[PDB]
Amino acid sequence: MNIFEMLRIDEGLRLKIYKDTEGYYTIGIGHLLTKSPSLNAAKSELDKAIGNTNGDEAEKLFNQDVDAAVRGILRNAKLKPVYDSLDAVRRAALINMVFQMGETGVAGFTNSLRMLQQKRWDEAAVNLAKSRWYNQTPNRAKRVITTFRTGTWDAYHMEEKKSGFRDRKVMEYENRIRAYSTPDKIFRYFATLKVISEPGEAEVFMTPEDFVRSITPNQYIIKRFREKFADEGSIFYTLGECGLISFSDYIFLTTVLSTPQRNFEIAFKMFDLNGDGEVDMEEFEQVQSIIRSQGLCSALTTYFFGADLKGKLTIKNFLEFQRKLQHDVLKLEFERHDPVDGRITERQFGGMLLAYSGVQSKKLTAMQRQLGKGLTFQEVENFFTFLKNINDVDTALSFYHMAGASLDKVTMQQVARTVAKVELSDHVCDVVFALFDCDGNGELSNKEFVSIMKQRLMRGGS
Amino acid sequence: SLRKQRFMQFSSLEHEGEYYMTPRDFLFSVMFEQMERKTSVKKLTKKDIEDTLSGIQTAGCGSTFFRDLGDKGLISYTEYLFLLTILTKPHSGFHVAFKMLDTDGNEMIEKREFFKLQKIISKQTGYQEAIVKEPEINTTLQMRFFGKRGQRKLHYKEFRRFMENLQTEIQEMEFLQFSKGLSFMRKEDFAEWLLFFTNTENKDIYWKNVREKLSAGESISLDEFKSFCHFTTHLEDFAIAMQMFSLAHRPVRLAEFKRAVKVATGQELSNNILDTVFKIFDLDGDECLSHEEFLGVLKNRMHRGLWV
Repeated sequence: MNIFEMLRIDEGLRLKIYKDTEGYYTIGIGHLLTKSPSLNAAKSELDKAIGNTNGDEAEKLFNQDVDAAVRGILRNAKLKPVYDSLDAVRRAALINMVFQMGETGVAGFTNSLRMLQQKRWDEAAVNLAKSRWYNQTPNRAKRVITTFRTGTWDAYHMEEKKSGFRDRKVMEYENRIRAYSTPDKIFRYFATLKVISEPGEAEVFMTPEDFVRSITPNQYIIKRFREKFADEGSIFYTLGECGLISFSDYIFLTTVLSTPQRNFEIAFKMFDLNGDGEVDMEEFEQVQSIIRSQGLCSALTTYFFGADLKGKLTIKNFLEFQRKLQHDVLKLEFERHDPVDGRITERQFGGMLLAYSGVQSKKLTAMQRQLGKGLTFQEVENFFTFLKNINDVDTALSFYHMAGASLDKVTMQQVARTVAKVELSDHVCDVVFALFDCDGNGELSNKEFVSIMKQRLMRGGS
Repeated sequence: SLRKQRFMQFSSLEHEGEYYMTPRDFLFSVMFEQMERKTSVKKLTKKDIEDTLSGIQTAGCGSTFFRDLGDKGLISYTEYLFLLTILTKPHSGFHVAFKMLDTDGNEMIEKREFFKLQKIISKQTGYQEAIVKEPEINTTLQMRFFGKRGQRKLHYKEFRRFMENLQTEIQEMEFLQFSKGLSFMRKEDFAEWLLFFTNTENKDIYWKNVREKLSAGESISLDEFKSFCHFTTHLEDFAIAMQMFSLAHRPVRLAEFKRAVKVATGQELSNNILDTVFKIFDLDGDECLSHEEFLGVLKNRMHRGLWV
């Protein structure tokens, strides 16, 4: 652990040329070639201090940069007094800030900087956390500010943790918890909260982030005696209880998450008094129990059926419950990744598609070949809106196959337009095709792709 | 493949070692598994082609298109398969298939993409006498769809109107075959229809109920009958609503059956059909219908004995 490893975690290490946040060209560990606009000057500039390849151990660049950063710190009348007074580690944090914005920007934190010189660690950390700097990159800033406040690398040891065999073993054990244990054993395993109303007693609760962890393949921390565990417009507040998920609600949500809506319509219209689709409190219980085969909490039951518990649920209203709940769960599952400016890695989106197909690393093995550019939430949710119609989409794909048309990107994008009434962005197709062609031609293994997508869609199996 | 045995069982013409069907053939092969007097194959004359053009211009374009043609017509083996699929699974999303060979996105196809359109829908005796191989003969469907010269185009609207009319023609035609010519099916005649392709292990109870337990009532009219047929096509939404009654450990009585129908098809059945279906398939007499068995007979009748 040192500045190299620190600044390798905050600024990722990139082998090929790119542009940092502002316009300028950059390669390496945050190493700016030149501010010119031409890529060609960058390559030719890059080679003037490397000697003609746009490529790993040629990380002397980070080493010369730090030396220039230290040096620029030291001829600077505002950065130098502070740096000289800091120990080996806090110096690394300040070099880190200089890396991120250069000495002129750093040197503009004149009170925090002045605090670090008077060794007021907690003050400078409270004050620094208040700034745009932190607002723009809050995770980097918290590590830097910890490293300022405590004098230790503890902020980074936690993230330095990438060994695959010990960690896989717990992935594998946990996957079996989800797939084979009872709901009571699953709920108790992943729930993190406890609520103590002495009137009555202690009951375990789940935060939304716990709940999505329950159901997505691939431990008590807090007690509650009006907190908010869920985003401003979140289906979970209908459950009451601050956005927490009780056990009864865990049963209910996992049922309605992975049932196709046609089945709920047919279920509603069957047990409905008049078969039009409007089901009362009691008739609702047999519906959701019947659906389970193929004790709802008092907050929800009033939300649907009114506080007298005598209202009725419209298949139209409930169907929007389901549609809304499916959204927020997809949101939560999207953010369980690395949402850098609201885009996850290409390699991780691939991990959403195969999260329910078990030992399918073999497919992803050849997927990292091609790869860059993140994928927005809207890109993803559109694919997951595409999967809603997968039985209709599998029909179309087989036809285009027998008629001899190839199953390349235009076909898939056309099929998603025609039968799924949604537009699949270009990039998510490249990701989807790199994973499932499996042979290198831009042609999908349609029968195989439809098999894994049938398990993603319903979080089930085969 | 039983369909090649059906085609060959009823085909009445040979041309170039390739066998053909006439609309009269095609009808008989849809409602019968074998006929008492086999047909006479004759070598395809040159009058027939002259006649295949005549019948197109004088034949009902409605739900009598095949009865009017009759022996004036031609249906290749590839066409026959295509027509059978329309009648045994009318819901193979022909729309999306029609829309993939869509030309210029106007939802219509040209004669060239015809052979493909039959091929993608209908696919997934007489080895070489029956195969996908391309033809040089102008068949009745091709003349009607895209014109004699082939220069017309086929809009999906016309093609949906053609599948519906084809279904309607078999229903109208089977009505009279099984009603013995009278204008009202008997409850007993409806049963003979329903159980024509049923050869499973419980046919002794079904048929015993027909004879003993179901011989008096208000007779079944054509539109009462068609409405049952149009129900049998929607049976999978029915099958689901039935399963949910089992998982509810609920016996399916009449009032339940009436409900499963309105959800599956949006329409309700005559009282005399409901009564017939129950009297046949209420094996125990507990006024509770054996839906799993009633559902098996429906599949026999929908599949028309070709294993569809």
